[PDB]
Amino acid sequence: GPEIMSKLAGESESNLRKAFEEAEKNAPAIIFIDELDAIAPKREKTHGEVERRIVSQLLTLMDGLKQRAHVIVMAATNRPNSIDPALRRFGRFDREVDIGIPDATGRLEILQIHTKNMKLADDVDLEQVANETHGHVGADLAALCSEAALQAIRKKMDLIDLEDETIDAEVMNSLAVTMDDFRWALSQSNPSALRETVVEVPQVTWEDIGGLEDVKRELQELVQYPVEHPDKFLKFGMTPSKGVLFYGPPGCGKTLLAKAIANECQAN
Amino acid sequence: NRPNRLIVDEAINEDNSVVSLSQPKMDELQLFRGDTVLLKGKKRREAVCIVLSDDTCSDEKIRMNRVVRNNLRVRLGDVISIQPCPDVKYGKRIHVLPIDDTVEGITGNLFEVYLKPYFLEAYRPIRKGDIFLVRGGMRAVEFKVVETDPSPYCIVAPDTVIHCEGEPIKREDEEESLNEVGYDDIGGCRKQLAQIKEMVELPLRHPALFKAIGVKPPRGILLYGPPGTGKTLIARAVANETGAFFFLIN
Repeated sequence: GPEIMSKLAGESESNLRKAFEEAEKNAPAIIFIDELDAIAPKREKTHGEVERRIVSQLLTLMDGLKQRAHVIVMAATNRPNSIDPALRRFGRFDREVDIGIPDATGRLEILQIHTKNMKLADDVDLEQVANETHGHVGADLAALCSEAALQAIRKKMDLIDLEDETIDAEVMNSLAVTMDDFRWALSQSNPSALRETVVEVPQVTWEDIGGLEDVKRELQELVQYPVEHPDKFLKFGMTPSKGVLFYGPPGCGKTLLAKAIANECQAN
Repeated sequence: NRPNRLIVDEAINEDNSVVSLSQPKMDELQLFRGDTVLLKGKKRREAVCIVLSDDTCSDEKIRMNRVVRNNLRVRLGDVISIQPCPDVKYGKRIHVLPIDDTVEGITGNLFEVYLKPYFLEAYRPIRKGDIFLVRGGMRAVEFKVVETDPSPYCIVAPDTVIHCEGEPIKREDEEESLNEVGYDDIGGCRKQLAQIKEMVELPLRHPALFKAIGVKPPRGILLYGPPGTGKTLIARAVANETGAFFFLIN
């Protein structure tokens, strides 16, 4: 992104032209634009003539895709409303994929990938750590493992101190990371990652709610049936309910019920 | 003015070998329930089809798709002379050849895939020079009638041997691509096309009239609606259907 806006006015459009030109010749190819929001925020931040001309150059290049030439343009941004709506036109960036923060299962999956090279101890429970990372992205989990690795390092060869350009392998293979090292990393101020609206699958079943079998079967008729038996609703012709209201005294598991029913359907 | 000269209108039946007429008109022209008719138009050309009864058609109009439309080299509004031709007999052997720019990607037995199911007991009256279109296999392939044994015109029977020499032909000048846009390639815009057409019909089809008459035609037309409805598609369709030039400004 900023690589293009760093080039002087004129050389900017040249690089964009050369980009598509070089990738089209090497077909099949994938053209990936990084910080697209820094290029085309044509709303209130489109203040000036230079900016608008740069955006249009890309727009022409997007339309300039002859289709028979097989290149696909991908891009990334912080939020949908950052990009210029002219790029949202069905014919350029027509397909959109929302990739929000990972959930509990997501963070667990990530941690194993970032710890695939390091020797994890027996007491280390990655599933536990993934559950208590309330609002963590992929990169923040990396820094979590890294700062915890440094904790495990400042206790081993640190006392020995081997000032060399090449560390011995036997020393590194014997090194291990404990659960307390992950505790220390979480205890610091570095897990302070951005917190958004969490969309996940509830890890709470019906067993956390005593009794109330009547509302269980009631809820299943409202959500389980129109997804597991959509043919039956079309058979009888009725239309599924769009919502339910829970009423009663506080602390009776209204929130727990709403989560539990989502758990039964395995939905978000 | 001869009650046998009619005006080509939009088609309801998208079949390649059909010409729709009104009920009382066929009684005046002495036409039967399947009589092979002969159409003549501009650039001195002929075409053969089958006349049917259309309740939605008017007396002074005749419905036909873009295939017959392009074969006569005419546009919506031109004059054509229809006449009964009962001397048309069955065909014997027919040599036809496809166009190069419509087979790019597919190969093999074109006869069994396109030709055979297309003429399968349809009794389609083709003529030497006609260009018909067969759709299938998730695409469209154009064929041009090169030579027929009962020259010039004959009917394709399901017993008629259909020869395919397998030799791609060049594209002529006045041969408009059937893959392009037309009024039959856009939908949902009923009243939209209705307003649009009658606004740009006269000034485009007869510029001489407006340069002679003291009537002002609309110069600029704006198209509303959300993206994806096919704004550009509509505009190019009018130009391709009226023969007028088209220049786009992105």
